[PDB]
Amino acid sequence: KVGGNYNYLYRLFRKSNLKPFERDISTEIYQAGNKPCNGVAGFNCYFPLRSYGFRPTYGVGHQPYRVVVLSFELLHAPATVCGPKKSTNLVKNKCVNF
Amino acid sequence: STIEEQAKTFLDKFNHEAEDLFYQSSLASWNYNTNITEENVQNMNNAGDKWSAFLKEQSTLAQMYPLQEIQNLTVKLQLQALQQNGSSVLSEDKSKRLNTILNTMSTIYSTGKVCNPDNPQECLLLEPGLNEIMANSLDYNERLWAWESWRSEVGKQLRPLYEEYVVLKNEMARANHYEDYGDYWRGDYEVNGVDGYDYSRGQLIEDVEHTFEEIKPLYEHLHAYVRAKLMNAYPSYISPIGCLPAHLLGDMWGRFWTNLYSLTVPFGQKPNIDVTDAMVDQAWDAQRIFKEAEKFFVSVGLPNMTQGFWENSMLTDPGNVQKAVCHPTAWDLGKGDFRILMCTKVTMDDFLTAHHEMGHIQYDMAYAAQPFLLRNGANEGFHEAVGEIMSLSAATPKHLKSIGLLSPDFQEDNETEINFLLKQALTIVGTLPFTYMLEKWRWMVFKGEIPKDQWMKKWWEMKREIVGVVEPVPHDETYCDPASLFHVSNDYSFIRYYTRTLYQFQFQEALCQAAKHEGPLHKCDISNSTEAGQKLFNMLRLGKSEPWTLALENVVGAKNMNVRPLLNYFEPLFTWLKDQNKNSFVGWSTDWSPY
Amino acid sequence: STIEEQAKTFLDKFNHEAEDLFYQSSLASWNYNTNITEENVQNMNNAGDKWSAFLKEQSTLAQMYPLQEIQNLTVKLQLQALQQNGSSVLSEDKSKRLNTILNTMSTIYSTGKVCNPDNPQECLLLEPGLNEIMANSLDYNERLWAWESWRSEVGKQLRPLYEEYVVLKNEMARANHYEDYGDYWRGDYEVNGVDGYDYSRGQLIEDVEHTFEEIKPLYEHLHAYVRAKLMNAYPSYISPIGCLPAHLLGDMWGRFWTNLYSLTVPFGQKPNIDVTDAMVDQAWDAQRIFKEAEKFFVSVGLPNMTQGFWENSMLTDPGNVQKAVCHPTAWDLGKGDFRILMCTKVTMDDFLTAHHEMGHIQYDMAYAAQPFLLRNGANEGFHEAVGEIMSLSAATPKHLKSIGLLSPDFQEDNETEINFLLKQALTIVGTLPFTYMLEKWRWMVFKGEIPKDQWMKKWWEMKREIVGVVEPVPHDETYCDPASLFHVSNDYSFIRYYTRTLYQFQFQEALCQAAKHEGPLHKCDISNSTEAGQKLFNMLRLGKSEPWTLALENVVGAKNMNVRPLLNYFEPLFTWLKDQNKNSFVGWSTDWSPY
Ligand SMILES: *[C@@H]1O[C@H](CO)[C@@H](O)[C@H](O)[C@H]1NC(C)=O
Ligand SMILES: *[C@@H]1O[C@H](CO)[C@@H](O)[C@H](O)[C@H]1NC(C)=O
Ligand SMILES: *[C@@H]1O[C@H](CO)[C@@H](O)[C@H](O)[C@H]1NC(C)=O
Ligand SMILES: *[C@@H]1O[C@H](CO)[C@@H](O)[C@H](O)[C@H]1NC(C)=O
Ligand SMILES: *[C@@H]1O[C@H](CO)[C@@H](O)[C@H](O)[C@H]1NC(C)=O
Ligand SMILES: *[C@@H]1O[C@H](CO)[C@@H](O)[C@H](O)[C@H]1NC(C)=O
Ligand SMILES: [Cl-]
Ligand SMILES: [Cl-]
Ligand SMILES: [Zn+2]
Ligand SMILES: [Zn+2]
Repeated sequence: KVGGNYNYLYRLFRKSNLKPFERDISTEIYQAGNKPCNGVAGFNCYFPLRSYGFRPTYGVGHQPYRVVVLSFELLHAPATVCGPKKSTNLVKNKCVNF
Repeated sequence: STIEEQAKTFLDKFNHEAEDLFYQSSLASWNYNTNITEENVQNMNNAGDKWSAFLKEQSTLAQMYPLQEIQNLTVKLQLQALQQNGSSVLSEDKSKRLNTILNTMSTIYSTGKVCNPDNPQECLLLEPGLNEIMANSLDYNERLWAWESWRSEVGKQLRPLYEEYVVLKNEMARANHYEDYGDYWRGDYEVNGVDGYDYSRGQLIEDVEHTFEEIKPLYEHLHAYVRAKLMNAYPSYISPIGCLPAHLLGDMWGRFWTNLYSLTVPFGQKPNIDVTDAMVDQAWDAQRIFKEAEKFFVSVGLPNMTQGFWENSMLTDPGNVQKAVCHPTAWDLGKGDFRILMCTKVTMDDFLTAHHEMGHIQYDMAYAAQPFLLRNGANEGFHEAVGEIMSLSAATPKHLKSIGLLSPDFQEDNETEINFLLKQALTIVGTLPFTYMLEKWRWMVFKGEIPKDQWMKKWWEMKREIVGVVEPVPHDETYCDPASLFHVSNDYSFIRYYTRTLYQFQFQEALCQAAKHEGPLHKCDISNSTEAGQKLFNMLRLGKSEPWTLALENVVGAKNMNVRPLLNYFEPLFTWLKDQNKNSFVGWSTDWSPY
Repeated sequence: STIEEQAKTFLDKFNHEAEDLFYQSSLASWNYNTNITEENVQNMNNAGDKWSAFLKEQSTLAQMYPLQEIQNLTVKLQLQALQQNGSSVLSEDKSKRLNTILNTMSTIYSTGKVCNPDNPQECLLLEPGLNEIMANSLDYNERLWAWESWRSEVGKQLRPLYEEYVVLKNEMARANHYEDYGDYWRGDYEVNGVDGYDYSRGQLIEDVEHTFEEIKPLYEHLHAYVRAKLMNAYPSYISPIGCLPAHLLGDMWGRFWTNLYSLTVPFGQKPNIDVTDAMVDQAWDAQRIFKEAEKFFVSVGLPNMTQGFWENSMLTDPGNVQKAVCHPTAWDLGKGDFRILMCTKVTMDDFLTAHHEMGHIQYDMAYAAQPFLLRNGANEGFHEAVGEIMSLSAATPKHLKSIGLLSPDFQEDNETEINFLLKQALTIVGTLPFTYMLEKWRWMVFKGEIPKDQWMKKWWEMKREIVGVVEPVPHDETYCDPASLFHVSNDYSFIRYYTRTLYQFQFQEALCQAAKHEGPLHKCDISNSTEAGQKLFNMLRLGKSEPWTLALENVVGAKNMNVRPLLNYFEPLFTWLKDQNKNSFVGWSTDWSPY
């Protein structure tokens, strides 16, 4: 938006790296110094989440890009999901391959 | 966690918060310059103090780092540009007093109006009328009165304010572990923390003096040539072996000698190379100029502009319905947003200026992958140097005839080359002695080598020896000549115009070798040179993350500033001046005076 | 093979031979302390010279290594502790002369007996009788005579020996590439060979002086409070704005002010928190105390004791049939053998002391995987610091009521907290000025800043300014006050009692943050804190294999010594003292004297 779309947030500081396919929604104050700050915002007490503020006048590298990931895995299942197979007509009075 | 981990964490948050707020201030400033309305002024004011207060509160929190345990050169250079306290070291009374002096100097310089005894209601301000007389009027007594009356009304009023301006700036810099306020300006070129590429602040003074020793032989023959031609235009006032007056340089301050081309023209029978009439015949406009200019940059090996450039930037004035600044300025809002504000007309001057503004954008897009604290050039002269080598490469006769401006049935001659080199010398090398003496004089004022009762005496003494300009009338000590300049009264560094001039020829000489040039330096064209653009892009991409000494070696290959490429550019002009400056005594006598 | 391979081979044989011989000496010393018999004395003598001669012959062979080619920090630190020649650098005559002075000083100090003019056969030695008068007797003239007569008989006899003790120790340290003998004691905290964590010997003097600047405001209000309360107990002898006498501090030397609690008690109506009567009602013994203490250490995250601990160590005196030392001492025989010799009685003092001895064993078992030359703490103060934080964490009212000592129908009040903090201040922070002036005085004696004819003058001058204690009677230059102390005459470092005091609060403040404490520092308990024990165990495991600066960062997080946690502990007491020390002038005048 023209006024800035600050609805999308991202985590910038964390204690350690995330595992594959891990989701963490914790908003605890990141301890960057020596004391845990007792859960307040201050020097060496930074908030993990940061906003984007997308604007239409930004560059190509800064425009928002909706990214979707399609995770696929096979666990020796009956494979219930399957795409479309085929669709043909019905031949009559003639030997064909069905 | 060590102190280095806390510094990197502080910078990661600061870079995210700065780019968001700096874009809002740049966008608010863009709306003000593109449309002068009360709504846009308020948007610039509130966003101005918001960014000013943000930079102050973040700098205060950055002072909690000793900076001596950190060994990372990238983290150290960013904190040095952020932990700088500035004028906040002094007390509350000295802070408001210094800001008050800086405010009244700009108002007096802008709203300064000198009255004339010819008519009580015929007073004119600085920019309109006054500069027209100093440039086009040929009367001796007319431009002499206008030159002295301006400094008589502005210098006498700024002299009591300038005496307090020096003592306040000296005590502010000394509190920041410096020697004087003049050393604070020279601190930009300071390089420390990396062996093999260091550069002390005191070495800059020795560098300018050593390089100026070779500019004098080129300037002495240039000053003697202009003096010989002005004898016919201003007779019975110029001495054959004496200096030149200050009101005959073509400007109020004598910075540029562009106005002297109409009087000191070598060959006035043939006009200069102008493509103004060639553009109106082909139905060109502002859009065609930037398209032809973009084709030049992509031929050297630079990427194309972003999509928002041709859509958001206003390259044509819509008329008298949306007021905008007619001055060409490169706008880098950030986050991939690059705009250019310029009222581009159908004129050859706007064609060369278009490449100047477009060259600065190519520089800004190079270091776009750098942090905000390093999102700048190597120094205050590296930015303007890249923007001017593009205009000189585009002003060549071979480039003009290749794009369709010059007719193919036109071959350059020796007379056109001499007029081209001499015209450029009036604005490129002609301002070097003026810039040299102005900086060296102020450097001694802030340091204390010149007493308060000898400001005007040492100013004219250096003008006679370095530039070779004699004062027309005796001036009392109450006057103040340096305060008459815009860059001096508004607290602006003027040494950036000297280093950029020398760096301009260093880059031109470094690109002609890669382009396989076979002629003079002024005929070189960096067009269609992929190896020249790739070598230049490696330096522009670094920006401020690397010292200027290391960046200069990537293109030029020299670790120290060099003035030799400057002499090679005007080498054909030097041989032509020495052949003509043989009928009179070369040089000037400082003992002579017109009074 | 390089010199590094020969050093590692020498250490592998030395560590194997040392642990075998050191265990025999520790086992022979254990049998001597647990049973005083002529058979055990001989077993300690022959094993004593066996280990002494072994350490000497191995140190001589270690001198063949230049130590400059080796780059391994582990091998270098072990050789520095082994290649130290010591007193063997001097000649044969100076070696026996220095040992003779050290022997006669211990005999005179131990067998010192002062006669009294009241009766020719009523003389008493130092420990019995004399210390009882200086602690319990309230008569002014009685304790004044006992204070002066002791230094008159011991100081006058040790003064000729102390003058030769300094010159011999100075020439011995200077031969070892040091400045003076005072620098040799400060060499323990020296860290070299690793960038980012170095610590020079000269920085220790600046560290103690800088940290002492913040202890004075806390001590000035403490000294003024004790002075105001002693006016009613000793009238017509204490000045309202003057200093305090040396015979009214509760001890012969005034090191601890524990004997002043009975006179300077804030609220004497309510008794202090004592669990002596609570243990005899539940039929407790020495075995139950160590079992309850072991449950405390394992709750924080420390492993359980070995099987040989509860079987070989004697925690109860069998009576007057096998004489043993009643002093609690932690015995680390080596090779997984850890014993504690202490006559633990049914008393609250023995309960806190049990955690002190048990805390040292947990330290020794931590660095058990380290070589013999590194099988020690970080310095001379790191060992006692860990042993005292366990006693303070156990003396909290919350820990006493959780194990069953205090009844659940008892809530602490403000009056009990003030009496607890003030009683601890008489022994923890009350000895800091005495330790500060005693070390700084001797550091100037060995260096040479104090002449021989100004030892007693500079001693009392520093006592008046730093501690604020005025001399009762004028003392001639022939006296020797510092020699009256046990640690000074027996050549024992006394600075270890100052660094340990500051390190005690640094560890307590570092563990309260991990334990998620929500109150004052004196109410913290490290019990049931797994994260606090794991962080502390990472530092105790390193021991001496890592510098004390790096080890301090693992728990506290600071690279330099800090006194701020010391002030936060007595912060409620500081505000209480300032509220009460307002009826008189705070401070002391050094110009005043009772004579
Ligand atoms: C220095 O900082 C930069 C930017 O965070 C980082 O990429 C680089 O790895 C750092 N180098 C060192 C030696 O810490
Ligand atoms: C402009 O940008 C496009 C983007 O891919 C590029 O293909 C083109 O070469 C650039 N230059 C011109 C003159 O179109
Ligand atoms: C550069 O290449 C363009 C491409 O057509 C050409 O028109 C122009 O003449 C060339 N200029 C030079 C100096 O070779
Ligand atoms: C240093 O010595 C220690 C102890 O012998 C050994 O464990 C370590 O591997 C050595 N390191 C090097 C680099 O030689
Ligand atoms: C830990 O907490 C439990 C339950 O509150 C308590 O019984 C136990 O005594 C605590 N640990 C210590 C060492 O006091
Ligand atoms: C004593 O040590 C043994 C060793 O395995 C352990 O199992 C037990 O829990 C410990 N007990 C206490 C009270 O620490
Ligand atoms: Cl001037
Ligand atoms: Cl004493
Ligand atoms: Zn420019
Ligand atoms: Zn102990």
